[PDB]
Amino acid sequence: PQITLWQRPLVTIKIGGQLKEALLDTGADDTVLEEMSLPGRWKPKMIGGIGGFIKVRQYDQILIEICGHKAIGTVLVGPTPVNIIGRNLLTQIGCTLNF
Amino acid sequence: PQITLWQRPLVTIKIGGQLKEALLDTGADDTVLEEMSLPGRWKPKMIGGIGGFIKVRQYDQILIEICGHKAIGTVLVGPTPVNIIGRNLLTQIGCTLNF
Ligand SMILES: N#Cc1cccc(S(=O)(=O)N2C[C@@H](O)[C@@H](Cc3ccccc3)N(Cc3ccc(O)cc3)C(=O)N2Cc2ccc(O)cc2)c1
Repeated sequence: PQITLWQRPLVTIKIGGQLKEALLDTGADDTVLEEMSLPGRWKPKMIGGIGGFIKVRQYDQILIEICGHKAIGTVLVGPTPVNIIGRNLLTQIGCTLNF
Repeated sequence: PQITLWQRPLVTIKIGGQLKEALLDTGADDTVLEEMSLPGRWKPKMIGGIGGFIKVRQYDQILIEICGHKAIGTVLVGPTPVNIIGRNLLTQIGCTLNF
């Protein structure tokens, strides 16, 4: 679909069989989700945000559906203002910026 | 032009007679740039996300040239680690998300 930016580019995503609202974020290198349960082991990772660096839990090869498009990749879990879909998953769903 | 997301979508903008590199961020409500001087009055604002919050100065009615497109909008100036072009100006250049 084509998404204009007058409002926040929020879409429905599905992970672990659960529907969630998330933000299509082109300025985010990685996908960062609010505290939730994910299977497997996780690795430690640092991501730099507007106010500084934080620790997050990295889960790799996670299945997630973004606005109807299925993807499989790295998902980071930590304190975040909103569920963020970063470039690693936007590329998987073929999302591009246009003007 | 169509911009893919394999890398951060970085463009050159022209503001206040200065050329800067910036990140087109659909996840940012506002345009926030590193410390710089801007004409006119300003009001203090607080913005947050990953890492927390930072205080910035809000300047309204500021002209900016993005990818050759002359847009007018609000610009926040503060200790951000990266120059960010937010939705308030992305809309003015007709930037959309597609997949
Ligand atoms: N909608 C929405 C929304 C609201 C509050 C916070 C948010 S948000 O927290 O994702 N957000 C917008 C993100 O695009 C992103 C912007 C960024 C800041 C510093 C360095 C790199 C990138 N970022 C950090 C980040 C980095 C990597 C990653 O993998 C995920 C996230 C960030 O700090 N934001 C604050 C920010 C708030 C308001 C602005 O005008 C500009 C920036 C989104």
